[PDB]
Amino acid sequence: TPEEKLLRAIFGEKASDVKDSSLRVPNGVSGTVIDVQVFTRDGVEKDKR
Amino acid sequence: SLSTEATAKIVSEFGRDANDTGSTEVQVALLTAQINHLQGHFAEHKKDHHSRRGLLRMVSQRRKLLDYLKRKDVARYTQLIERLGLRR
Amino acid sequence: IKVRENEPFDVALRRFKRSCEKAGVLAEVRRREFYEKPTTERKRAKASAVKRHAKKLARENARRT
Amino acid sequence: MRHYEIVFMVHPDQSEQVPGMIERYTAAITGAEGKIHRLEDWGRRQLAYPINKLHKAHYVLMNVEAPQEVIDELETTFRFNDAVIRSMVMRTKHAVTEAS
Amino acid sequence: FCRFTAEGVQEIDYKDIATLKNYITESGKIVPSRITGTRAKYQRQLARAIKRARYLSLLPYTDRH
Amino acid sequence: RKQVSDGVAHIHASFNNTIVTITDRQGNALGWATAGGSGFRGSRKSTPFAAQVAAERCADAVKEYGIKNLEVMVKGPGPGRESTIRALNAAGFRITNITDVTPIPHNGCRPPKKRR
RNA sequence: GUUCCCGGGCCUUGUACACACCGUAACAAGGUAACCGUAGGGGAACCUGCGGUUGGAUCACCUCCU
RNA sequence: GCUUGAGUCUCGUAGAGGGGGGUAGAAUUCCAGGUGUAGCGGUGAAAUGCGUAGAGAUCUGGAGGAAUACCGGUGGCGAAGGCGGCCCCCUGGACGAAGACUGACGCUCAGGUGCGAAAGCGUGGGGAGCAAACAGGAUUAGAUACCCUGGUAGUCCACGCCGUAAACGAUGUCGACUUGGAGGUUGUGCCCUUGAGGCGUGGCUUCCGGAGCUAACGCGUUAAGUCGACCGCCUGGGGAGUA
Repeated sequence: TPEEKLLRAIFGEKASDVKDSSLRVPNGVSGTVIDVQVFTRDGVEKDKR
Repeated sequence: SLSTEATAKIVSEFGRDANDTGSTEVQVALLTAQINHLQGHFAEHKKDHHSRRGLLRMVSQRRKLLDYLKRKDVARYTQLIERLGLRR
Repeated sequence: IKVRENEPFDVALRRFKRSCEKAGVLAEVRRREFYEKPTTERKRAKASAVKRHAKKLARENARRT
Repeated sequence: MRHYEIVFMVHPDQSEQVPGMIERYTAAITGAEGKIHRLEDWGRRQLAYPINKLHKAHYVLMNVEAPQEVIDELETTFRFNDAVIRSMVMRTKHAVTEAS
Repeated sequence: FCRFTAEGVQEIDYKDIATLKNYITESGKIVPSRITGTRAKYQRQLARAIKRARYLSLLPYTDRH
Repeated sequence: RKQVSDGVAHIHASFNNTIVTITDRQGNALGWATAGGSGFRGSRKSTPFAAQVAAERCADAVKEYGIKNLEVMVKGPGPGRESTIRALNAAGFRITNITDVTPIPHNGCRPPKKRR
């Protein structure tokens, strides 16, 4: 909206653009995460984990 | 803005409680305490055409407060002028 | 202040300079001070600044033209 | 007694001997009522405008709890030290801990 | 309307200037309390802190002298 | 001469005069051009067309020096500031960057006075 | 085609005018807005500097971003 | 004797509020040095002045002097006047949640006392910019008048004197009462401040309106509406707010 295009170009580069659309725990399950299989970008590493 | 751990000592002396600073004998003393730390400014700086309105204000308030205690309780007033020495 | 742009110009591009002040401080430090002046003219300016909003309130209720 | 936020800076030249100079100032506080809250070391980061010639100074923040009459004379020292060029002392309020 | 003055409480500091870039322009010009959706209190306190950031060489005056 | 590539053209437009002074980054001036030194005496100096003739008198007197990637350091948003920077970008110059280096005063001293 | 030029009408702004537009300082923005306070000066109105206020006038056009 | 009046404390905030001193940076007048040109400046126009004794212009170093663009908001402080960088110390006034009290300690005025922008002057210093008296060139029949270049007084720091105003939101002051909206500025209490808020309460200020007043415009919880308390002023203009 026009009342958030102006406020958008002030409070940073990414104010109200990036949202939270994460991968969530499947609805209806109660378990325990044991191992994490990660694949870093082919060429550039991740951050720390 | 005032010296709290000196004035709280005063309400401790004059007051029969710690919350009782509504009695004439205690309030005029807290007013004189203000004047005791006010001398420090009317000795220096010289150009206080603004701070002058504070002098005349608190002195007026004080002159008439001790002017009523005088007209009602000469027991507390003579004890007050003999307890703080706010006469001279 | 400083515009550059490596190649896609074919123009000078001094649009942020004007978008900065340009005449903003030119009109304020070029002639005599006269401390009170702006205050009075911002007066007529402010009343006419509320007037267009008064025109916004003058277009919403009727205008059955 | 009072919460202070002494934020001073030095030139990169004295940046290799200022750690010793921080021990200089914090010596006083320690033996005369004091405890530090946030000693920050940023490094020789980019300055704004060149200080008469060279840019990029060494930032050192203290933000220590100290007495008012000591910091009075302590800022006098900042005023005439060759490491510290510019400083800034604060009033009371809250004590910091992160700022990063 | 923004998710920053909905989590912004009690005097924004003068140390790291990354968010001060979000109130000033890339010229050295400050935005008024009306453009930025921020009560005068805040846009003004940020401002005073910035003048002190000039006495500390965090931000310069205008871009170039 | 000078072996300069960075021709710093200081374009200063007062009110009724466009005086451009090409120099070096060090200050070694090369010469100048003006809306009043080419003629146009009167409200004619007030026109950017005279400032256009100005940017041309400044476009020359540099063919012995050799400015190519020049810097346009503007101050004085009077008669010029428009058809002067544009005249240089039309005189065959590859301006690396047009600079508006204005060390504006906080109005410390008291300035002159005009139209009353 | 109404932006040039002569005359006309409507709406509108403005007036200490309605007996009705030796020097112009106020009344249209009188083409230099006004008045009070203070010092000084010049045949003289008034002017110059400093502080304040509204018992002042248009915010209409010409170039750029949606 | 008792409390809705006045007032203070415990617990806090904000501020062109004042005061003494010190400091940062830009611009300007000017000085030294390298480069370099014949114009700069000004106005409707011309001109005084400067210029090969090299001005204006550019970069570096720098000493006096006064003042704070952008943050700036019919916004904030105050009895009023008046007042815009930052720091250290001093400090008056205004306001609020929850309690504790003497118990009307409240309001105002002739004589009286204090503040008093700016200006005049005395005195120890000062003079960048502007600029009373005045000089040159023009508009002009004339210039001691719009303009430009110079320039004494003044402007500033500190102590005093005559003690003045459109010292005017022209609205005297303490206080109580009287359907709302757009707001702005500064705090606070309650609910999950999840959140950019909802419900009340005080200070200052602006616009449109009801009650009411009024010649009218309009003021309109900051009143010119309704009362009480205290003081000054007017009896047509001028003379004169003068000897």
